[PDB]
Formats: sequence, C-alpha cells, structure tokens
Amino acid sequence: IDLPPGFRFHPTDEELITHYLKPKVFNTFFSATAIGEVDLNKIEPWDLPWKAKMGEKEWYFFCVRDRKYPTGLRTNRATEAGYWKATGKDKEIFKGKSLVGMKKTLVFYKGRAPKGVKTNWVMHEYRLEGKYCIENLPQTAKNEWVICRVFQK
Amino acid sequence: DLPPGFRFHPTDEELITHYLKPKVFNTFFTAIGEVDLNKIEPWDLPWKMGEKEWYFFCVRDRKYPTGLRTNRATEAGYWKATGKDKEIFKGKSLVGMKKTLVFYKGRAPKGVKTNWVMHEYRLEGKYCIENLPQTAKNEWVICRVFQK
DNA sequence: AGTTACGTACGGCACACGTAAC
DNA sequence: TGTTACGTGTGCCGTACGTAAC
Repeated sequence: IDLPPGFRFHPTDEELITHYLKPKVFNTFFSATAIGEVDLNKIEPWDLPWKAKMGEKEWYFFCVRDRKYPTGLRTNRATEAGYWKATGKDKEIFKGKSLVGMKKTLVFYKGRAPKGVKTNWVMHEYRLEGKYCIENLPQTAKNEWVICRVFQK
Repeated sequence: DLPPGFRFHPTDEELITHYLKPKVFNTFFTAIGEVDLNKIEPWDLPWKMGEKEWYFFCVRDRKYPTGLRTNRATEAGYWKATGKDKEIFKGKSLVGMKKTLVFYKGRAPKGVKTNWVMHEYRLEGKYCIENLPQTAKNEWVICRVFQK
C-alpha cells in the first residue's frame, strides 16, 4: 500500500529471523513484498538495485548459500565480477533468552583474487542458528536459505 | 495494518522537510503526534508512534527572558546536550540541524545521568530568515526520544 | 595452487562529563 | 546561585585487512 512519508521497512534483527527467514526455511514458497530472491553468486551489487523490490536506501533479498567445495564445509562467496569477504565477528540474535539467529557482515572486493579491490558495498547476511541450528532442523533448507541486506557506504 | 518490520524510520531530511517544515509554515498543519514536553517525565511520555522509539513535537521556550537560552529543565531532571550538532542537507542546501541531548535525573548542578537519549531536529537552515514571521513566538521542533 | 574465514586492529560516530557562559 | 551549553575524551561500533586455514 502507499506508505505515509518516512514509514519504511527497517526491521529489528529478531523480526527478520522470526517473521521472514524462519517461515521461508520451512516453506520454500514463502513470499514477502518487501524482500525478493536473487543468487548473489550470479547477480552483481552494481546491478542489484535494478532487480530489487520496495527499496531505495537499503535492499533486502533472500539467497541460497552454496557450499564452495564438496567437502569444504564452507560457502561459495564468489561472483562473476568479484568476491564477498567476511569481516569481523558475527552478532548473536536473541528472542527472549533463546538464541534464534546470527548476523555476518560482508564487504565486496572486485578483485575476484587475493588482490581484491575494496568496494563500499556492504551486505548483512542473517542466518538461522541457535534454537534453529541445522542439528535440530527437520531436513529443511536452513543452512542454505539466508536473508541478506545490501547497502553502499 | 503494516507487515512486520514496516515502521516509522524517517531519514534526517525526511523529518525536517515532510513533518517539521509544514508545521512551521502552516501552523498546526498528520498522525505524527504532539506533546507539551513541559514538565513531563520521559518514562511517562509514552503514556505511541512506536514502542521502539517515540517521535513527538515540542515548543522550545526561553528559560531567561534576556538569556535566549532554551529551557531544558523538568521536575524530574534536565536534558544535557552532548557533543556537537549534525547538519541535514536536502542536496547542497542546509535545511536542518540535529542536537543530541541525554536526560540527567536529579535537576541539580551534578544530576545522575540516565539512559534516556533524545535527538532534537530543528529547522535551523531557514530559521534566520524567518520566511514566515509567526507572531506566536513558538519554536517548533521534532524529537526522537528513546531509552537505549 | 585458489578461495574462504578468523580475529585483532583502527577510524568514525554517539555520547560522557568537565569546564565555561548566560 | 542556578541553569544551560560547549568541546574535548572516549569508549564502542563498523569495518580493514593480514594470516591462517580449508
């Protein structure tokens, strides 16, 4: 609907995990008007705002984390242009006294190599953890499905 | 109703241009909410735009008739400005200034501080010209009050 | 070898609070 | 004497970026 000026989608970390990522992990057909679905392994952050929904300053997008190596137990963070690089320690998301999620901060580098070129594109990847750790998940795509907030400094 | 996460989170400029400016230009104009902020305790302020942060209007009145210094004293305590103000620019044109004040309970020379923090946004960019010479002698501002 | 991730700095931002002004 | 603002200090956040590890 038309939002009065200033009314925007700025959810708290727990609102993202509880009302957005958690339902999608269970139902792959969960749909949200505020947040679309892209594969950051293919799409590039410069072209990202074109393929965005209800977003001007920040863009929210669901994504499927792909394992880099067959036995790597790591995540493919490589794109055609460059590579998303994890920076700093993760941030715990708690619902009441129960840990329900985790936030990782990633900065894009155009190098696609150890000679990465730092960019101003920063992505806040939110992932299901704690009360919803893959160990106690009913064979749903938990580790795979992750919400991502992309913005430019 | 609003889907979860959708809230009133306006930019610095959005506050001055879409809310403060019309109220200054056209007195009393929008569901934004107004409060006297005169002798009102901040914990009793919600008694709401948002339970996270409360946004309310305010009428700054001069403490001293000749002082021109604005009154920030309540029965419960005083609001103490911290650091320096922040510029609000709609392009290359300065439109507003944001002052951060931290509530200090006690109302004494050395009152005990509290976690109440208020971001006061004012129309300082066009204040000097007094485009509209309101004889009401009322300075209208908008404040983001939260206890975080 | 290439790619990712860890983890401790480091710079900016949001105040904390002494010391000056009205 | 009281009350308010000013202005650096600073502690904490948001990354930067080797160095290690997968």
